[PDB]
Amino acid sequence: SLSIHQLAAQGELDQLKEHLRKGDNLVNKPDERGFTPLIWASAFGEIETVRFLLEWGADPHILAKERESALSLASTGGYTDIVGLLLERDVDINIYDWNGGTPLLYAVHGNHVKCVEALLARGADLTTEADSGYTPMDLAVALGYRKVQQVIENHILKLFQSN
Amino acid sequence: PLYTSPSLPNITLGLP
Repeated sequence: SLSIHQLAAQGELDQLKEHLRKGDNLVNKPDERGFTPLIWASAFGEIETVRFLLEWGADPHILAKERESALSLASTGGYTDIVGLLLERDVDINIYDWNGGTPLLYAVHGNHVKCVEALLARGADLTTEADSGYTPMDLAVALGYRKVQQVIENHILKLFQSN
Repeated sequence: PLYTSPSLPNITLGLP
């Protein structure tokens, strides 16, 4: 009697598959906050559920009511492999939510070094100030996250060279 | 067993 969102959240994949039997638009049904089964699975790091949902027709681009995305929820949790699966479907990497974040800013804020590296490698923007007045490097510096700062630096040096 | 909603943190909490 758990909802599809809870089944996704808890990695109850056999039950989720049975529930999605019909292969209809259930896979993208938003809950009361606009969260899809994919956004719940991403938030809780349930990679095999994410993989199945994408294969079954889940739309990774859907934003919840306050502009939360599967990508941002994966980034705040440090789920680098989920981030990668989502980036493969060409989701917007610079999604600005109403909480004042972006995927990169959540990866920085969580000191998720490999997540930061993944997002940068796919071309996440560094040049833009968040609503709070912080660029991603500004935030890494303020938080004292030196490993994140280094990954940002490595990337920035590559950007002013075209050859 | 009900898991809490997906949440995004306040990224400038405690900062200037």
